[PDB]
Amino acid sequence: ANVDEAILKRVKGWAPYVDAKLGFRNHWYPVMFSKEINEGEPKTLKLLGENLLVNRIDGKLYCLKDRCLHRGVQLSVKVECKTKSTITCWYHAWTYRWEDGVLCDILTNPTSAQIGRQKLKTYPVQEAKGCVFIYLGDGDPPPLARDTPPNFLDDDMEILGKNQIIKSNWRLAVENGFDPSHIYIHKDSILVKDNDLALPLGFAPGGDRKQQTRVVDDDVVGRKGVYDLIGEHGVPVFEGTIGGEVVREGAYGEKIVANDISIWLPGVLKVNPFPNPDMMQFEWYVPIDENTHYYFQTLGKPCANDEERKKYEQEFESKWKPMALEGFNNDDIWAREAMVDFYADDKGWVNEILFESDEAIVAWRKLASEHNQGIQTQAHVSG
Amino acid sequence: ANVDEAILKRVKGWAPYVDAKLGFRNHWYPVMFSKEINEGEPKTLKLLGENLLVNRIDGKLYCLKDRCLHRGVQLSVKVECKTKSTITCWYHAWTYRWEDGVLCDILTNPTSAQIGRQKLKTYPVQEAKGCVFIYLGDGDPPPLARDTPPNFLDDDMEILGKNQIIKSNWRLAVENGFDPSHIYIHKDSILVKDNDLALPLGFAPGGDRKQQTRVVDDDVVGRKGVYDLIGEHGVPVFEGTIGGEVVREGAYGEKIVANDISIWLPGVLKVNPFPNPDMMQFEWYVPIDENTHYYFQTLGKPCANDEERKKYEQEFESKWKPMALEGFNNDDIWAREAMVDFYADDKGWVNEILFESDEAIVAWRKLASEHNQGIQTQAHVSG
Amino acid sequence: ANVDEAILKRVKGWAPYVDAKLGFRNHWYPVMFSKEINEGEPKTLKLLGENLLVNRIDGKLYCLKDRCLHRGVQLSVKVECKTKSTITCWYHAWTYRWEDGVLCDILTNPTSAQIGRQKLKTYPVQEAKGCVFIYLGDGDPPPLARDTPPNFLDDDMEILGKNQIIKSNWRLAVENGFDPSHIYIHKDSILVKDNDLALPLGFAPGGDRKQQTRVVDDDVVGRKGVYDLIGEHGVPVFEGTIGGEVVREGAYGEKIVANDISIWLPGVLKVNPFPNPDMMQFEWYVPIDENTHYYFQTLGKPCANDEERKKYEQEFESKWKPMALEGFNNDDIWAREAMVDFYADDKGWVNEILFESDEAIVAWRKLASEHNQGIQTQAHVSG
Ligand SMILES: Nc1ccccc1-c1cccc(O)c1O
Ligand SMILES: Nc1ccccc1-c1cccc(O)c1O
Ligand SMILES: OO[C@]12CC=CC=C1c1ccccc1N2
Ligand code: FES
Ligand code: FES
Ligand code: FES
Ligand SMILES: [Fe+3]
Ligand SMILES: [Fe+3]
Ligand SMILES: [Mg+2]
Repeated sequence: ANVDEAILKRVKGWAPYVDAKLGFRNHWYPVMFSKEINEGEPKTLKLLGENLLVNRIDGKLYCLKDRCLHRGVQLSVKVECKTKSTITCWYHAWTYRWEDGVLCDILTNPTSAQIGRQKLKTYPVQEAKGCVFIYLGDGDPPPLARDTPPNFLDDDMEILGKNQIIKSNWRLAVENGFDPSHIYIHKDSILVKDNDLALPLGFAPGGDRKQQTRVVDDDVVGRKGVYDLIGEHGVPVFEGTIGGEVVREGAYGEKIVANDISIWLPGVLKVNPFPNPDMMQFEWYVPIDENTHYYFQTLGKPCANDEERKKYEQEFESKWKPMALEGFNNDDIWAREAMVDFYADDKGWVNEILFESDEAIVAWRKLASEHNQGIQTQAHVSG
Repeated sequence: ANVDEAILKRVKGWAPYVDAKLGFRNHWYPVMFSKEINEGEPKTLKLLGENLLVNRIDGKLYCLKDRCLHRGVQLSVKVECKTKSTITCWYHAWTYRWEDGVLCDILTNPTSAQIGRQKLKTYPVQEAKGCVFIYLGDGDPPPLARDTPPNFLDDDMEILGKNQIIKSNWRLAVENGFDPSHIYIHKDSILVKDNDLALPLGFAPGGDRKQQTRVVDDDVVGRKGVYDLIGEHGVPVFEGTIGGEVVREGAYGEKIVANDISIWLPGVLKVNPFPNPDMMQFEWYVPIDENTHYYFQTLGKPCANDEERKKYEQEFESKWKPMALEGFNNDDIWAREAMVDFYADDKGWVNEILFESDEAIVAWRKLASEHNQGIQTQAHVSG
Repeated sequence: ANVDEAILKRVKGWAPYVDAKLGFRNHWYPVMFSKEINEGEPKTLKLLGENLLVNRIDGKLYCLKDRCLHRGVQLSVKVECKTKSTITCWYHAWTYRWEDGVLCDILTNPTSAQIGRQKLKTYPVQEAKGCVFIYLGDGDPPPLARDTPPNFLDDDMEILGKNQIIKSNWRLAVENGFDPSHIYIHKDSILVKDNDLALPLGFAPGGDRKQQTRVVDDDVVGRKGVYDLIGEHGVPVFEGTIGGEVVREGAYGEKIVANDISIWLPGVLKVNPFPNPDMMQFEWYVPIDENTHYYFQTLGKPCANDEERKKYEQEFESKWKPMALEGFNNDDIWAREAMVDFYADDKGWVNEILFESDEAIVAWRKLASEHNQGIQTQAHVSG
């Protein structure tokens, strides 16, 4: 639907994924943090190419499509919430219910036959771990848990994060994240030196192709992901060589991190432990449009008591956010951006030359092609 | 010619109008005020996607296409008017007559076989009511009166206004203008308060459909337009309700305005009376390109003599311009801009959901579709 | 390939030239000066649409395509030259030899089957007269002399130059350069006045179409060019008329310049003498992309010894660069830019109306169409 049929034919083994330029419909996605949206103060945003309005009403979140049924203007241009339960289009005063999208009133024509007989599209919203998730799909939504990595929703897991808009397609973000050899870019990181991480330059793989990854299609709440097991049989590269001469060494720190690395639909990486042995990193690459994503970073630490919680809050702000979420991950941002040109025309998917450590990436592409819950197209974006 | 055939065959009610992205060829359009162009001071502008040069020579206006026949440069990059009767291309000095566009000389080669054997496109130009009209069309022009709203050319009707370039397709401007229910956007206008206007929110129509409008396809000078009769038999709305509760009230002033609204080919709106009961508004939405229009506003007031004309002028500069043409219509500007996205891919025309107040707009689309004097295409712009 | 057949079929005689939007493959092009590329300090540039990296290693220049075979990033985003012989991609550390482009190492997996089995595209590079030439082509290069104008490579010819990026297609630049009537744009030039150059407004051509130019294909190094001979038997215009009336005069002067004007593949103009009787100007219009070129300007002066070289350089910096290469040729830059719109949709090639002195340009279009060594296409750029 999205990509020239010529290219799609050439990537048969994961063509649904190459097509999913705008992301995967019928999944939950994080778009902002709970505390960024107050009572009665609506926010606009674009998710999988659709402009959305989110409002907090009696503590509860609601999401309407930010496009009037009449002449297709964004309501956010001028928000007129004249009652608690409604929003009034600034243009001809079509008035919709936040709860169900129902065109309940037209102030400029009380007697109109459209009234009660049209519905602005709505999307479920759920708040969890101080994160706002929207189900960008059709019908009654599945549990949040299906579209979140293992442990994100654990009772004791405290979640702190950061969100920004990055100018690359979401998939370039995903693949960079789940790429075992890309850790080469992080070799001069501030986190690596100052927090004494053990970090190889990469891995010389071992075993058959089936031992590189473990596909998880078999989760009890219905998660779909791929674990990267290149470390299992692989030999870490700590002395990098050219013509058999050593020209670069990995970092020989004492702290062991990134034991498990996994990628889950709809596109969320989990690295454990990271950036410290007492934490995990959960990060989403959410489609905004074909060129843009929210980089939705979260750090998780199990906490029992408030003093634990408040201590973590403080470590997050003084160490982890600036030294890890920025320090470390800023290189991931540049790397994503640097792939834009080669994949901009959709030709990159066929002219790329992969090598052994990309097995993980390929397993993700296959996984994503088979278990996605729909492909967002221009038809979803338009009408 | 301009819009995907797939889109056109799904707007069979008014397909030529949806195709008329660059506007309609073979009509007169206003592009500036007489006073804005002095003797021997050529001005460049773009009309229906064509770059034009206008000049005033011995008080009379002339118009040439601003594109040399030779290497297609705009003459206006460096205007060389070396005799009153001619313009000389800065590049290789092909020299053309203003009056007929004939290539009469070439300074770089006076023996060229091209001399007297080529002609640069000219367009008729005529001034009326201190407005400059160009006949962007072919062959002999009709009277100007055909393409102007009734009373605009009355001998006592004094015209003053303002012109600006607005980034929306000309049709978005037109429909907004002739939209009985968009009046809602003006409810907190300073004009409405300080000039004490009887402006409602909107209307509940009365009776037949054919009855909401009056099509004028039968005007003696060949005018073609639609009058809005929504509230000849239709009840106007002053108290806007949601779930029975009044949430908004219209305008409570003593002056009755906008008793007759009409839209005329090629795209000019008459609002009578407005913004005061002794005035009319005549405003054009002139296609510059696919994305842009001149918003050529005028106010007309009958004046007996130049004394009453001075008073009107004072009242215009001091009151009506800042309060009406800016204050009031500034809202019309950002409303047009708000429809751009939805209509940009030509998909807005199939995906819009209209209601009863838009009976007027649909009649216009059909009027325009039947009675236009031609569709401007890229073929006219280029070749 | 690059241009629609609807157009190419209407320019028989020079359709390959019209197709050569990105320029001609399998020629040498100047891109920068020797002084600008230092030992161990690579630079990126785009030539014929392709991003390239140039390095100086043991004084010798090398050129690699600036696009990793792996995920198609530019290496130049973050240059890692870890030995004198190699460059290492910053992303996953694929390591390429400069000399032959072979993938000789990968620091992230030194056991990859990819090693020794892949080759990054290289191009030959060669320096002459302080200028850096890249052979943007396949296989083994011809001598550089084929792609330089005559006398440029002469033992005694001191070359001093200037280079900048200009926003027009390269062909618009060439055509303006070699256009015998374009001199009209130089009539108010400070160089013409202050150096008292004899400069007609143009030439009334002298007799036979077949003899306004001389094609050269027999040259000892296989150079391919056209000489403009309009001035051989042409009558100069010093008194330009409109309706018999003298409206502009040419520039009388002692100094006879530009009696020898030639254009050469791949796109280099020689004007001799210029801007003084004992100098000449060689200038290239080097395609960067469809919209953009390097305007690579040089002045040549036979210098017998160092006193001559040093006083030439004094003259260049104080006089010839600001008055000639900047003052005079600034008008050529605007002339090129003014033709962009007409040729941008490829329709200018069919809609242009030529006159007698354009014979020179047509001779060049046919020469170029006959003797170029390949058309650069999008598939050379991408894959
Ligand atoms: N993928 C990783 C492998 C080893 C160590 C750290 C990471 C990692 C963690 C968070 C974000 C990233 O982009 C990473 O590469
Ligand atoms: N082509 C020329 C003809 C007469 C005088 C000067 C020139 C000339 C020399 C160098 C660069 C240019 O653009 C010129 O027009
Ligand atoms: O949008 O504004 C106009 C156009 C310009 C001035 C005043 C207008 C007006 C008044 C009453 C009904 C519809 C209307 N359209
Ligand atoms: S555009 Fe929202 S009511 Fe008309
Ligand atoms: S472009 Fe106008 S005379 Fe050549
Ligand atoms: S993109 Fe260069 S080594 Fe991977
Ligand atoms: Fe990373
Ligand atoms: Fe020139
Ligand atoms: Mg002189």
